[PDB]
Amino acid sequence: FTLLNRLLRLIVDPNIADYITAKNNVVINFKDMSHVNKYGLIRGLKFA
Amino acid sequence: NPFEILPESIELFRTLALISPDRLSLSETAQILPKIVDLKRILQQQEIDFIKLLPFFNEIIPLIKSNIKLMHNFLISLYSRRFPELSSLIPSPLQYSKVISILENENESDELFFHLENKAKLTREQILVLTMSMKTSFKNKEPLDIKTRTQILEANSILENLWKLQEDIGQYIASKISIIAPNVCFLVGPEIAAQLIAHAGGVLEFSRIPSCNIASIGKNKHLSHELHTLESGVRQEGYLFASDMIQKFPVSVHKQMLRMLCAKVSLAARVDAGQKNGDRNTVLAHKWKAELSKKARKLSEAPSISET
Amino acid sequence: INVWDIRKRDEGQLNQILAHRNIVTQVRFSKEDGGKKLVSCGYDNLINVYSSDTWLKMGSLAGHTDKIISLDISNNSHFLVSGGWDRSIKLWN
Amino acid sequence: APNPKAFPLADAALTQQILDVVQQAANLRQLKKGANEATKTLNRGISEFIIMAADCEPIEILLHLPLLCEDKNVPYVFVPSRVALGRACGVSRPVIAASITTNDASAIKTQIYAVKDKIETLLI
Amino acid sequence: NGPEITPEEATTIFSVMVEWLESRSFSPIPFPPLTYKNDTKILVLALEDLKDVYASKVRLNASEREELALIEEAYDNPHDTLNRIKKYLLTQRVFKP
Amino acid sequence: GNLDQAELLVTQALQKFPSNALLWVEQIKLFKHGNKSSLKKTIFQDALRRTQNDHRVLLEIGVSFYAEAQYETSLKWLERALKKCSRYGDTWVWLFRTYARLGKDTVDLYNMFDQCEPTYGPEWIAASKNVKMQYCTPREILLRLM
Amino acid sequence: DFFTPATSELIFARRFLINYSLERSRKRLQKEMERHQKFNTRQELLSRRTELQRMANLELAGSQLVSTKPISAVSLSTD
Repeated sequence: FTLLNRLLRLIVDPNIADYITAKNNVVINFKDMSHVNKYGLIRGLKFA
Repeated sequence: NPFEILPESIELFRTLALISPDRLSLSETAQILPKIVDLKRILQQQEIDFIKLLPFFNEIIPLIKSNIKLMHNFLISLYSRRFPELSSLIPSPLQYSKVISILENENESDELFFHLENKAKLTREQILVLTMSMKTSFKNKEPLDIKTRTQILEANSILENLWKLQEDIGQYIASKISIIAPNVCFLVGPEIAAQLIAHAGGVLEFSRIPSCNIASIGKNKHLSHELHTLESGVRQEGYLFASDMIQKFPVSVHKQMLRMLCAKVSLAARVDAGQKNGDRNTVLAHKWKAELSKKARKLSEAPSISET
Repeated sequence: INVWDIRKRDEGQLNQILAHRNIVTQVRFSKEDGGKKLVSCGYDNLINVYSSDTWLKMGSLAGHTDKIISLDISNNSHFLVSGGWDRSIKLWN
Repeated sequence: APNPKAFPLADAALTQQILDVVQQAANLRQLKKGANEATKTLNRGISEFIIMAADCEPIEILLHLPLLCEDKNVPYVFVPSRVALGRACGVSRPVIAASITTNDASAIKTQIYAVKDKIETLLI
Repeated sequence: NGPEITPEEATTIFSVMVEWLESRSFSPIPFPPLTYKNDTKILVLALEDLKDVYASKVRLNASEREELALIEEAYDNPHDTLNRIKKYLLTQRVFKP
Repeated sequence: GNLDQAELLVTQALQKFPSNALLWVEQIKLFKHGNKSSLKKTIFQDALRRTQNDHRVLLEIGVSFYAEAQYETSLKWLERALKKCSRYGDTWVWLFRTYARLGKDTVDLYNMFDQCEPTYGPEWIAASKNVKMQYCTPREILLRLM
Repeated sequence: DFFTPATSELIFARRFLINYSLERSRKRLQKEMERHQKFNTRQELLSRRTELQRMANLELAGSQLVSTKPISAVSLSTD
């Protein structure tokens, strides 16, 4: 997300980029178990 | 001579703290570092007449905060347009000043290792984004003036020495918090209590701070490029979040223990502010610590299974 | 201000005075003059003066932006020194 | 008596009026409950006046405020019962300190100045 | 153990991308303006892409009805929706699971 | 120099006169000194709520951020002050100071200035009262103010 | 209880108070004796109106800030 985020700061207004990485960092939930995705892209996102 | 040196020193912090940044006043500025060393020697080995000295720190240390912040704003005012992303990427004035001295050291791999060793507070990712800014922004052209280089070197010196003074006060208060705020000491810890009282200045002032704002004390500046969300979901982080009182319990309860903990810390510091220095009782923070233990164990224990 | 003459026990004990809008904080006498002049302060912003016989308002003394919690008279009665929630001592000459 | 320390402390009638203003400003959203939000109103300086609780224990946690009230030159009183105070603030859980804040458009402003005036009468 | 990427590798690859964008002279994409020309049509494209799934099933469940409700409210109030969108892009860094 | 009685007088003067802007000006100066600097942006927000975005208050915001060295923010607030009231001159002064530090082109600002012809403000009125600047062009007035 | 305590240390002092207030009562009332003996309406009323006119003509002289909280006690020393 750090490298990806800077590479996005190249393309777009850093507000949009920080929104992108901020959306790629969330709490992923399945049945009765929860974690956060710090590392790796979340594909289900639209801008993914 | 402490009572002779100190009031004039505080007066100086008022003078330059009143002086707006981007207006250098370098000759008047360099007169602080002799008083910085003076307060360092007055603080370090004296260990005498603390009770008179405590209100004096409660006075000077906010001026120290506004002063180092002023040196930061003036220093970025100097580096403006050469490498502008450096404040956004580097939150702290200490990391800022040191890392800058490193970018101006000029004396590759020894640089990547060198700012990691000299700065020492820089996390891997922070080094990464900093290196990104080095490529996309940092001009790697010689500075506009060698006199400007000497000026920014001086600002690095006064900011570094001033921060060393603040940390020295943090260690001295860190020594005396046992008699200063016993309730907060017993409730959290000597180091973290010393960091809270250190950032908030006077214990009276830290009692004047609501319990909602205490959690964010000490938090590294929120940066949009840095990741935030944690499995505990706590957005405050900060000093108290690093305490054992929180970190001993599981990942789900850190948030509630943070809110309740900050509340009980505010109340405890208020009791310590209300009590005289001579007669103090830790019983209140004791039963409050028991209450927080009960809260953490109840929130940790899940509900019993229902009949299907 | 209830001014009680205790020299006369069964007649004319009290001479009541209307002092200040809000309550009365401190009352003093002219001292070396042998009394005969009283000065009163209260939470009204005025400090007012009285005589030991008429017991009437001779004049209202301004100068306090806020409540007047304390007052004291010079022994020679020339100058007045007071304090209040204005957090500043004040004089009268 | 509800502690030797806490001062000033109003009577039943003035307590009734003050609590009436508590409920009224609570309906006008001009009130801030709790010690922390009371402290915030004092630091901001928008607080008309501070109400606190006598029967609360320990008393010190409400005794940090009077110093701040005397610093900002804002009046304060002690209602006897925190249960009645919070009950007037519209919370079942008893509240210790409440704060009536400032609004220039408030319709109860005159009521707040009258009650506040009687409070300043009590302060001494 | 921290990020796998070393500052040397990141230096090289980031220098490659920057050198590419400079060689191509690529103007960066600005944040969507308060008034954008094709804005409403872009919102239309997004909403239709979201309704692509729901045009089929005759029986909607609760969550699907919430999503379709949001989308219909987006057609009904584009100005309120677009302003709701720009607000999130500028502000929220913390999101729901 | 002692700001305690200043804070008291500000609080009382707001109790009597919450609507007046100059009181919030002087308070914004008090919190601009930064003896506390804990409640600051919320004091700007309160000043904008009470004074309803007055040009004086906005100017004081831009001067506080000017003392925070941020000429983007301070420049924004000064521009907002221009949009509220042009004829107020201290806005123009703190402008040309901010553009002087940041380095933007001031020509259009001189054009809007000659179109503006501002006379208002304590610093500007002081310039008219210095008796050396009594009769002179507003341009050289600004030059002597900077 | 009514009149319960003995107060031994008091009696030794209280008799000093009956002697003290006794003699200063006689002396003070004697000064009053000379005064009411020798006054008259003319310089009595003229001096009275003069002093009252002075107090009515007083005005704020100066002020000195002191403490962070209000000044509760103000007392002038002897002389």
